[PDB]
Amino acid sequence: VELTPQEAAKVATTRCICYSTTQYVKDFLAGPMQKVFTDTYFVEPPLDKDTAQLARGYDVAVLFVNDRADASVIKELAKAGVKLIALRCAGFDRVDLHACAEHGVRVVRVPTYSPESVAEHAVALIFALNRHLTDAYIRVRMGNYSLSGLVGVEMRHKVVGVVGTGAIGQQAARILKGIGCKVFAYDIKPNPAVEAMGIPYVSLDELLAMSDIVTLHCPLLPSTRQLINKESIQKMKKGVMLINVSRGGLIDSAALFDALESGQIGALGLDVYENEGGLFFVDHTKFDPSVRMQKWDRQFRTLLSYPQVLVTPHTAFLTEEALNNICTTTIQNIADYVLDRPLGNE
Amino acid sequence: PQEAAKVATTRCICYSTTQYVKDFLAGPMQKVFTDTYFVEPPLDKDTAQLARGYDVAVLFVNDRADASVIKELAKAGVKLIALRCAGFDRVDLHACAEHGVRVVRVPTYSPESVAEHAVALIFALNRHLTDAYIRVRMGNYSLSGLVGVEMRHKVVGVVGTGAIGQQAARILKGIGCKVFAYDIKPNPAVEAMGIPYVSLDELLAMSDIVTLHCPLLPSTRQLINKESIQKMKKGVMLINVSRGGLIDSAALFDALESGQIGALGLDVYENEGGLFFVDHTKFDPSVRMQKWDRQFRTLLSYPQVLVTPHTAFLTEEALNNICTTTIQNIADYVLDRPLGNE
Amino acid sequence: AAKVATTRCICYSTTQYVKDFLAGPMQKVFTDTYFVEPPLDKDTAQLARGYDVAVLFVNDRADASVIKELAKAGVKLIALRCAGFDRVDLHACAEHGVRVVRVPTYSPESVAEHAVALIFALNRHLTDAYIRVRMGNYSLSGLVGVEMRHKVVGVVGTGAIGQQAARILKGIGCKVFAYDIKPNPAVEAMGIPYVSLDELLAMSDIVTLHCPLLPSTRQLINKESIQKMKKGVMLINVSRGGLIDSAALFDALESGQIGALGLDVYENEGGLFFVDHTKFDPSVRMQKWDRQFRTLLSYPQVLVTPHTAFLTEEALNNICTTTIQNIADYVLDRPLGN
Amino acid sequence: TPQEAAKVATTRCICYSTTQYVKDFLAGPMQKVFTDTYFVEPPLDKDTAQLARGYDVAVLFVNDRADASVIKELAKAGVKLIALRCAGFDRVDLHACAEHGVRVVRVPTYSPESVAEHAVALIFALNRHLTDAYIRVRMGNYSLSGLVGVEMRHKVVGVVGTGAIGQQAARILKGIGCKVFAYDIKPNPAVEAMGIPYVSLDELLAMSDIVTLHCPLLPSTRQLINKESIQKMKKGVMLINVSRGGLIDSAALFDALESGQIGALGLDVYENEGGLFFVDHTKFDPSVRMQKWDRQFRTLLSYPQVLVTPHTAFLTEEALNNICTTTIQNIADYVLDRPLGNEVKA
Ligand SMILES: NC(=O)c1ccc[n+]([C@@H]2O[C@H](COP(=O)([O-])OP(=O)(O)OC[C@H]3O[C@@H](n4cnc5c(N)ncnc54)[C@H](O)[C@@H]3O)[C@@H](O)[C@H]2O)c1
Ligand SMILES: NC(=O)c1ccc[n+]([C@@H]2O[C@H](COP(=O)([O-])OP(=O)(O)OC[C@H]3O[C@@H](n4cnc5c(N)ncnc54)[C@H](O)[C@@H]3O)[C@@H](O)[C@H]2O)c1
Ligand SMILES: NC(=O)c1ccc[n+]([C@@H]2O[C@H](COP(=O)([O-])OP(=O)(O)OC[C@H]3O[C@@H](n4cnc5c(N)ncnc54)[C@H](O)[C@@H]3O)[C@@H](O)[C@H]2O)c1
Ligand SMILES: NC(=O)c1ccc[n+]([C@@H]2O[C@H](COP(=O)([O-])OP(=O)(O)OC[C@H]3O[C@@H](n4cnc5c(N)ncnc54)[C@H](O)[C@@H]3O)[C@@H](O)[C@H]2O)c1
Repeated sequence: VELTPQEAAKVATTRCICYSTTQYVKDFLAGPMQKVFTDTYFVEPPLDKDTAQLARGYDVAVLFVNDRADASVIKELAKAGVKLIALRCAGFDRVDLHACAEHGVRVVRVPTYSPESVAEHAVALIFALNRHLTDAYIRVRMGNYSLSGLVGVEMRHKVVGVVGTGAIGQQAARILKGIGCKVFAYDIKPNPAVEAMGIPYVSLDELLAMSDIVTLHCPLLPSTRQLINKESIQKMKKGVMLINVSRGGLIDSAALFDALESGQIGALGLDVYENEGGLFFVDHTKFDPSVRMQKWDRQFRTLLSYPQVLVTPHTAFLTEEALNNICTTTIQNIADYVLDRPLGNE
Repeated sequence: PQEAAKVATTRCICYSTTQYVKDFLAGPMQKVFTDTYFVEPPLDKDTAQLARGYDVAVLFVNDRADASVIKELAKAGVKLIALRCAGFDRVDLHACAEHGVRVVRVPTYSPESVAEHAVALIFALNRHLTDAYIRVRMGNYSLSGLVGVEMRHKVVGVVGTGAIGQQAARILKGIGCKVFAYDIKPNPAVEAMGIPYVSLDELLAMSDIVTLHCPLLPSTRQLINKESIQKMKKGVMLINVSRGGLIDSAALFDALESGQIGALGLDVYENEGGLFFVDHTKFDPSVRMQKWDRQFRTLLSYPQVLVTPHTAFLTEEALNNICTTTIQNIADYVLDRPLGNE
Repeated sequence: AAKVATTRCICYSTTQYVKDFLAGPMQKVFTDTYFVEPPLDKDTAQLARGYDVAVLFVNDRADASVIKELAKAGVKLIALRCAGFDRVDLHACAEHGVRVVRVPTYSPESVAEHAVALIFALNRHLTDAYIRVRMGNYSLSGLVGVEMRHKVVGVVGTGAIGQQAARILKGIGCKVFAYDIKPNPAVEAMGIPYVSLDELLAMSDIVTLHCPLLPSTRQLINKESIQKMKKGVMLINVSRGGLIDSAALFDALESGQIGALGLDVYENEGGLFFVDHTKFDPSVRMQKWDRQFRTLLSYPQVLVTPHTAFLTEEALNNICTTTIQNIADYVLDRPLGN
Repeated sequence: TPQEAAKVATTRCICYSTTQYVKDFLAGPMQKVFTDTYFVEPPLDKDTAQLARGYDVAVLFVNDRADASVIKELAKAGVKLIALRCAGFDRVDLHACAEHGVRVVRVPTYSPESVAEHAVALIFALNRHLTDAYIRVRMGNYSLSGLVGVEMRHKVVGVVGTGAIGQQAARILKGIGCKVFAYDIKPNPAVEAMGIPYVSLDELLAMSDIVTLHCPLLPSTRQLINKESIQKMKKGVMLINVSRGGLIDSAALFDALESGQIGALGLDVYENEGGLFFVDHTKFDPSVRMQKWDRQFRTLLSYPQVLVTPHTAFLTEEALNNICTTTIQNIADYVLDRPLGNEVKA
């Protein structure tokens, strides 16, 4: 269940190439990998058809959500010699699995980030929004120390709907219960851990009607898609703070502006937005504005305009503790592959 | 009783009425008092004659009084000062004593507000919410150096366990932290949560996060200094939502740069006189240079520093308490009831 | 000569800068001068009770209701620290015996140099650079700028300010062209050609609007004329928001048809400009929220200043001294002209 | 040049520090001339020099390392030519290149208009408080205080140094309508023909509303601006420096800023730029940022009347074109065995 011991010499002969190695990937990943693998190539640019020829000679490609593997790039990784792709994340969506089947490449993945990391990020948003912390930081940096219109709100007895009670939502429910909020939950299947905290399960319509704060933790499924829309928003409680760290597909962004301007939605925290492909995990600040105009998302940039909206760039999973897990699971995954163990993260 | 008809005839003026003071306060006051004068500018000698017919002056922290303004406020006729805050410190009770002017005030903010704000600072710093917000607004959606930290199993020292420290201890335990406390007197609501009381030195040595809730006393002045900081745990997040006097600000720069203090949240800074509760951006820079605080401005420069402008008390709920305590304060004064607030 | 000194003046909308430039010179003349921080409406007009002259600004509105309360308050004169009388009615003033005076021109170098400052800031991405550097991003991408030296610049409108804009731009080294119904001989003596608007729109790298707002000029820049411009054009409007049809800006920004935009003015400034909306709760800000304006501020190649083109030591001085002379002339029964 | 183009095309070129702007201005032109061109995003090290294996010419920038040790590894990689996409050779070791057979070529001049227009840019922005204005408008503060600006038309402007760049600064500023005065050890006949008088340094400092530094950094010009000379200036003076950080003693700035002696400061440059400029430090954890933290620079950025750009005065479409075409011509001449002339050597 641990060490190698010297089967590690075999693991060490594995040659790993890692795409999209940005500063944080260097910080958490590069160090642990070179302790195990003798040869590891860290490529800063993402993975495409032009940087896939970079992988010639390597056995395994380490990838992230922003890296592309569709049918064209899988063919040149297979011809490069890499027979395993390991994701440092749990998203496999952007990889083509039908292409991997033809080319013999096996893909392994990290199914779980540490659930406290994500749950605590949702809670961070609530606190920031309640206390208008981003507003105040900026004003104070400019040298505006006046109090208007920074007046905030107490969380202590507020009613909190937790939508979806899986691993992360459970953590959200625990934390929000501990802050002292009155917590309610909705899920298709009740979580006994949540019930044992004394948080009642109610129907979704009831949860939307009674909540000061609603936090989305459910997965994105056809049944959950645009859970928040023009209709369900009119069912919520006027002034509601809506938090989403799960999936952008859970919210229909078009409906948000009217709801915000009517005061129907009083506040919005988001770690996610419905179309993030090409948008997130990119610093667009580095491109000339004429080039930024090519992929420009106007309704997103408009959304960012509101003082009661707060958006982070998909950092809810991004934590020392979560990265450590991602790293050790990616490495255990490399080893299981090379040592012929059953993978299970495939 | 219809003593409210006696109460209603009370004439009230409030200084330093900014937008937020209008919102929470003016509405509730005119429900009670028939004649109510709201002055946007603060309290001085030149705006004390604005108080010439009124019975009671409602005041704030950044306002005065001097020993002397009690007199033309007195000759204005106001024998009562009603504070919308808990500081009477900046007014002298010795000048008011001579002029028959009585001092009343709101001694308590709802302590969850203050405690929850300290928790807000901790969360914001852990997750780089201010860095993240600004980048996202510019169109930088990249991840480096937004990497945060989990709070769940971290060790948190609460320094001072009075009303606000109690809520802070309570909240941080509910979140899952390992909470320790220091105070002269253990708070039994805190001991009943199974939070151990340890020595200040032990608490500084073990804490990942230290949050100061003690009052400013000679014993606690510059509690945090060059010496005590070296007693702490490398990388510590220090939070001060109480009094600027608890920290020796000069000592922060070396400690931030060595990594000894890993992050700092502040709702208070030691010299707030003339600094806080003013929007300095409305002044030409040459006028700003006159009161410029160089070490405060340097301090804002660090990415791991987060400073709010004394907003920890500032909440719907807390403003409500203040309002209703202030209105009860006016009423008790008028009806010759005992004040209890002074 | 000591008769003028006896004048009693109230000034509405006194913010900090109004204090700095104005109150000092005024109290050198008039013995009693009342400065009210809040603007002019119905309710703060009774503050003018007894005063003979009220000095006002653009954010102050005087319709029939606020005019009646000052009139019975006693003020027979309104003096503007600005050139707009638009928000006041002159027909109500006719009925209540109150006369309208104003400062009709700011120092045109101030206004023109501001248009030039906008061009320079956008060319060199100064706002981007400032903020990044404040954050500690000292990297070079995507701060790459543009030279102004040989660029083609259209000046639309040749009056006192456009003249200065033309002069400055020629001195910078640009190839300057102009459109106006009346050629300005000062502009022609600089060897700047007057051409038709279509020709100017087709050839300009930088187009800067200096014409007044007239029925002929309204939405001068619109969906159709924009397609007549040169792809990548930098558009500057320091005159009037009505000269531009704002709705049309977004597709054109996004198509690259307009490459950059500076604005000191926007078509709907009513209730919007000269207010710091950040002192309000967001639930209150949502009431006057201008979504297309907030969207517009979103673009990296857009730069908007809050109607500061006139706001200058020199221009504030002119405004002050013309205001003091307007008051004096009224009191002395001289012909106004303002 | 047809056959010479095929011979030039056979050149193998590697470029270090290829960030977005280098891809934009450089890569396109290079791939039209050289058949094989390698663009590496990280800067040059001892470790990234091993990337140059097989390559003929390394294209480098001011931020790239050639100290005595990396020249050793580039030599053995096979590169005989180093082309700087810049005019600074300060960081390359020419004593090491001499020993290892490596020749260094360079771009000695950017368009002097680009730089001169940048200083003028700073002047306008500060005069009109454009950075303050932009930020407030973005937050939704549309109020006028303390944004009040100043007219440039009749102001007295000292230009210090009248070379290619100072000459342009003088031309532009006279054109704006300023009364321009100049100082140089040697008068520039083009400046005199603009009708701009030459005065002593003390005379210019005493009379100027605006001082703009364009002289090179010399033992005579070292800390030209210091505690003493600053008290000779005119109270409220705006100081602009786009030339060299060494011209100003940064310690002296704070007292003068706070006393009002220096009324405003625009800078494209600062005294120790090494490891500081051309890096985005926001990509690092704050704890790593604390290692090189420059307390006095960060403090300087705190002032409302100070404006700092990150060495962008040369950074222009037009200037980069000069740089690209001169660099490609530098390569071609080398390949075609022509006399170089942009060669720096020891
Ligand atoms: N850092 C980030 O922003 C990031 C990255 C990747 C994933 N995520 C999010 O984390 C989520 C996983 O959270 P988890 O750990 O708690 O997973 P989980 O499996 O443990 O919990 C999911 C729960 O949702 C419930 N559910 C199923 N259908 C539903 C419906 N129609 N309505 C409501 N609830 C329903 C399930 O019963 C289950 O209890 C992902 O789905 C994704 O949303 C976030
Ligand atoms: N919005 C703001 O930022 C704001 C405004 C006003 C006041 N405050 C701060 O909040 C404080 C009040 O908090 P509170 O309501 O809980 O008051 P409190 O009286 O209930 O708590 C004070 C506790 O500190 C203890 N104490 C006394 N001497 C001590 C020592 N040497 N060391 C350690 N502990 C000691 C006391 O026994 C007491 O239990 C104020 O003193 C002020 O510092 C903040
Ligand atoms: N600080 C500010 O931002 C601010 C404040 C108030 C007014 N303004 C603007 O400044 C302007 C005043 O500038 P000015 O001193 O140069 O005015 P001006 O009267 O002296 O010149 C206006 C010129 O526009 C010309 N013109 C008339 N119809 C035209 C048309 N259809 N097309 C093109 N040109 C036409 C006129 O012939 C005239 O020569 C105001 O009209 C206003 O737009 C700016
Ligand atoms: N993007 C940037 O910010 C950037 C990049 C590279 C270089 N630069 C600057 O541009 C400079 C080159 O400018 P240039 O093209 O005009 O070269 P230049 O030779 O034509 O200008 C320098 C002038 O200063 C004069 N001079 C010499 N000693 C002097 C003294 N003691 N005092 C005053 N003046 C003196 C020289 O005679 C010369 O005329 C570089 O030295 C550098 O400072 C800026």
